[PDB]
Amino acid sequence: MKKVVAVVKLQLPAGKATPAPPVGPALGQHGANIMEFVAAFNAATANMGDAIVPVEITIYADRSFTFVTKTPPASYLIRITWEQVLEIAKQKMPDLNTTDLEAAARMIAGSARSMGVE
Amino acid sequence: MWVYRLKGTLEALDPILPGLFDGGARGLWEREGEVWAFFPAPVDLPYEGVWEEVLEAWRRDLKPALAPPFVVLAPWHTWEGAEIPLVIEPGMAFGTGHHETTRLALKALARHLRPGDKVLDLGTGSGVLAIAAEKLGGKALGVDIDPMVLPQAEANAKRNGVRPRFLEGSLEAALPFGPFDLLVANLYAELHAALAPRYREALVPGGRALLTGILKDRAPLVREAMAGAGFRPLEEAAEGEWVLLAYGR
Ligand SMILES: Nc1ncnc2c1ncn2[C@@H]1O[C@H](C[C@@H](N)CC[C@H](N)C(=O)O)[C@@H](O)[C@H]1O
Repeated sequence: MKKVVAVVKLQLPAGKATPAPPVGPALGQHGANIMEFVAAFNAATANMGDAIVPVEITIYADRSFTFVTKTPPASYLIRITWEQVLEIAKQKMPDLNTTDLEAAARMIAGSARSMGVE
Repeated sequence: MWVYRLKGTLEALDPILPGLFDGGARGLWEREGEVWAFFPAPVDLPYEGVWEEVLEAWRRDLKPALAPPFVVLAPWHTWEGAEIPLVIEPGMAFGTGHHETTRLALKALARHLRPGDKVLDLGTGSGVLAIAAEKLGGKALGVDIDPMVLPQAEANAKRNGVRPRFLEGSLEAALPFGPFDLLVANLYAELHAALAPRYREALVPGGRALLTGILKDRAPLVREAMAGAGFRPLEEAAEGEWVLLAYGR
């Protein structure tokens, strides 16, 4: 610590981030190293292929940063309802706020219905 | 650059998000109370929002980057020191010479490359490593799957008075020009792991591989794949988050 000055929430394609917006202005307004983030994000999400990656960039007062990539979103993982949530419910553990390993599938399958997926 | 604005948070607009990337968005950004989608061209979307028609601080504050025995210079720089100058026009193509991975590979080339060595630079981008290899008396081939970086690589070469071969493609395309004494590859851990057996096929017996673009925590994957491919560990180097792993076959 290391005072936090910003927490930037973005959603970027895996391994194909660029210094172009939103990354440019989103990190640039706080003086964070854009090229450093671009290189690091791309390597961290490299194997994921075409998956849409939500990312949280924490920017500090010394202009340095750290970031956390996400699960990612259910709306991507949905795209015909089969035994989808036998592993998706275990995927949404570090994304959903509910403090239970089991109580998640009872909400993902319902949210899948309106898309509309049968 | 265009921007499509939508009221609400990213989680709140979750179900309609894949449709924004179906349109051709390049990135989402949660702001004060909105979500900012960014498009190269504006296309009609039934989500109801607002369209708006709306790097140089880095480029003009750009200083020479030391990577002994090299100094990486922009075309508008000079240098008075004894370092070998590497003139690279900064662009969108990776290989500006400033990143940790590039600098690790430059230094590793100095430690490993023999004059007359046939060198493959896999994923050449700007051409920086192939150019450096030539500066060290190496006989370099730089290959890239992106044909757009190749004119930039050739232009950079002429800025340095060296002539590596540049080629579109990957390991396959390089095969008829090999086998090689040295492979240098600034890629990423998972690709190194998948390519390890073909790395061995690319090199002469006794040849070596210099692998970087590897996040510290992803290094075990490369170590495992390279040992599995029959490589012997030579040395490791690190800077910040990143590592370079050297191997001999
Ligand atoms: N499988 C592949 N075969 C050949 N080139 C690739 C492959 N995957 C990615 N690349 C290219 O490798 C480059 C990776 C760059 N980060 C490396 C640039 C430069 N060699 C440096 O060390 O700074 C990109 O220009 C990609 O287009």
